[PDB]
Amino acid sequence: GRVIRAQRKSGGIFQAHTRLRKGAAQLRTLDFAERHGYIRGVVQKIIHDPGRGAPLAKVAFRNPYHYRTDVETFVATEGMYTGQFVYCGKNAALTVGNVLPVGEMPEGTIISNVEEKAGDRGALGRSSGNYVIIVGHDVDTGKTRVKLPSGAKKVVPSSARGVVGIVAGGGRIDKPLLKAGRAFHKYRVKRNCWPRTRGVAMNPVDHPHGGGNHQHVGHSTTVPRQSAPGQKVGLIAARRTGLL
Amino acid sequence: AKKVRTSTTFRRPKTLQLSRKPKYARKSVAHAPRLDEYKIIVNPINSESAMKKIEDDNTLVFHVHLKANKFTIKEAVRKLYSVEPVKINTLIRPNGTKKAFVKLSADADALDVANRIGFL
Amino acid sequence: GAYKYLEELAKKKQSDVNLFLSRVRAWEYRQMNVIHRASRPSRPDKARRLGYKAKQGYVIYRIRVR
Amino acid sequence: LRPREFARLSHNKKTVQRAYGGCLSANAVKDRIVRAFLIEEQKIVKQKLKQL
Amino acid sequence: KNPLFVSRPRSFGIGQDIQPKRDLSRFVKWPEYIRLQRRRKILNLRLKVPPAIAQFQKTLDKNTATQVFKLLNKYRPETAAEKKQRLVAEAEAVANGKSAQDVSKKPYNVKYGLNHVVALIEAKKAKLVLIASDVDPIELVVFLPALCKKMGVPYAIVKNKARLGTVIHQKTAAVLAVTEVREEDKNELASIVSAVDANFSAKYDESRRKWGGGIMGGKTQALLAKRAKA
RNA sequence: GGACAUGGGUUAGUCGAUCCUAAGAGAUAGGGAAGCUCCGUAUGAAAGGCACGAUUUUUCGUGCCUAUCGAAAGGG
RNA sequence: GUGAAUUUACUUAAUCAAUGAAGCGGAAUUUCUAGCGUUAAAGUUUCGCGAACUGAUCCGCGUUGA
Repeated sequence: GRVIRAQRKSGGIFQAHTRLRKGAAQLRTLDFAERHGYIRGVVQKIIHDPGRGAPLAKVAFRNPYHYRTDVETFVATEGMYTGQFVYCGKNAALTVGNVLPVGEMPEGTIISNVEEKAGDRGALGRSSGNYVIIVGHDVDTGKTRVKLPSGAKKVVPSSARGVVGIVAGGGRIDKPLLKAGRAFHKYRVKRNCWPRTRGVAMNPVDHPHGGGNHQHVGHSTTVPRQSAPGQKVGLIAARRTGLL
Repeated sequence: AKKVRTSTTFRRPKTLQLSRKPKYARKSVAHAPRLDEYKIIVNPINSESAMKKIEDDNTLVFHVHLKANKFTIKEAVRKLYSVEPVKINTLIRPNGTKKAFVKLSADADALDVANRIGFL
Repeated sequence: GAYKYLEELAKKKQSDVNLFLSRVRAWEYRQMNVIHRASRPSRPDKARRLGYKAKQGYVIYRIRVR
Repeated sequence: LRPREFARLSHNKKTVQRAYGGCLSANAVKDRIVRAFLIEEQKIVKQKLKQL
Repeated sequence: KNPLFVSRPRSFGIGQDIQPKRDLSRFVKWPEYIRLQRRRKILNLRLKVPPAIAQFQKTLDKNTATQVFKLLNKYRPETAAEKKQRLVAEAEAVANGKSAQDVSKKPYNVKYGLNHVVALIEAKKAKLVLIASDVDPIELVVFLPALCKKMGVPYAIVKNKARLGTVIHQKTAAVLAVTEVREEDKNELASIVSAVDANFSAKYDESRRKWGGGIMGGKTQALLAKRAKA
């Protein structure tokens, strides 16, 4: 009889904490220089992004049209160091950290911060230690088959760009937290998503799983995809269930 | 002759902005100066602390208008009593009226000036 | 007068002429604002028979309603 | 000094009599000078090699 | 030939010296009204224009245009100042008690006004009809070529509404009509009738029954041309 | 007697407010809504400047590039 | 909606992605280094940081990409 916690996550106190963020990690806007040649930038500083498991890299490029310096915020790949030169463009070399179109890189290249579509400045393989694999190319259709960190196969335009290398900060999930306090601090810079009360520990007015003399569901916890927002709890549209 | 654009932006052109030339003045008669010296200075203060400031600090204490500032009080005192102040301090009393301490110069005697005003 | 021809032509708004004019006008009216001042009536005889005179003091606005 | 407090100093007290004085350290300026000259020498050599 | 000058050339390749100031007129973020003008022009080119609307795309030739306008400038209507003067002169004539009805002569001038011209065509009094090519609500003139054809009135679609306006001392004229001329201009008129009918009315006709528009471009027709030749 | 009555009493270039921005509020452009009003904050806006010239057909040419409010514990 | 022989294609209507709506379509024809790159100049033709023309091709012009 009450709006449930899942429904209330539409904003307000559930917004992202964004004071200390060091900028939105994006590739260079796809320009003429990066479409037809390459542009060289300098890695100024590797910085910690609060709420992000991977470091960011401040890279300074030259504006090809004006006497000014454009500083771009990248997702740092492993091996990036301050003072390194990073080349972005079609004619860039195949070196770690360089941003090249996926169509110009051979099959099996390890890439990260890959663009879903040409010009959206990076969508895939952005988290720490994650990467995308170039499965193959289809030159006739101008497409590139890639392997995503979830194992899915995806087709992207051959002009979509990707940073060569693996996102830095890998192995970040291996270490156990050991602490509610450390989970508190990790999520304190991300959003209000912690701690989490179980639905079975609630009352019927608060949740489908609430109520009863014993903490149980009473119905199957695998729910359809057509169900209502107040009904989408538990395992939504589960094809398989249970531990294999 | 096709005009060359070197900005990729179109910015609104600057057009002549004529100044106002009304066919009639909206007010027939201009108002008189709403705050003149007779409205700026309301009354002097003759309380015992006011007398003490007069006889030692060479300072005259006046009940003044709320809208009067330090500059207008100095001009009002200069024009109403022909003595130029060297310093002015103001405070809003708890009864809502403004009170001004007017320190006169060594050239002027606050006792004498208080005598000419008549409240001494 | 031509207003008689305008009236009987407006009756035929499933003709190729009116269908083409409907397409181009609907496109350009969407590109303008929801309420925008019309310089002149697009149906001068329809406005004329509804009470519009072509002299100072008469105004035409175009508005699209969902 | 505090930022506004710098405005009361004369020019020489806020600067060092050297290129980029008051902006870069001595070693930073020296690295700028050497790196500029060496890379200009490099591009001259590459221009000589590629012009033929 | 002072040796101090030296060349100092600039290279504007990718990653080289800053690009020079170029014409960027084809990339400007134009105002909304300018985009409306140009995309409306593009839309009329792309779409399939019906025959009754596309017939206004076939206009009078330049040599025929200048000669017909030469005829029209001889029969411009009298200006407001001339009308006032004539009324003043005739009023003095009445005050002096002379023949006011015979002191003046029948006016010879071009006829204008959409309702007036349409009525003249229906009454068979019009000898020549000139239609503005770009009457913004096209329904105002779209029926005129068909009306003139039924009534046997020679008609032409001339360039631009403003030229017809300046003939009749206005900003705009949707259509002009010549109904009577002077004997010295009978031959020039008849030549204009013959040229207009031959090139525009006796010709086309099969064209005014055909569909206009449908022109693709500018790079898609190059795309199709490349695909066809390959 | 912090009660009752009568008077008196708070003086700033330097202490704060004012200035700045924070989370956040909130116009404008626009779009919704029968409407009260809602959303929106550089967005699908023509969103403003600065400099040179024997004065140029004594009818101006040639160049170059974001409100506001919100801290008497923050900044100053 | 427009075509070409259910089969293919096109884009101007609508949808999505990017930006400071910079180099789109045709034709003619910058990688050993954490440095600096602006406030054109040589060339040509008139008459000193006065000009012009190119330097810095032309054309189309649909801001690009899906």
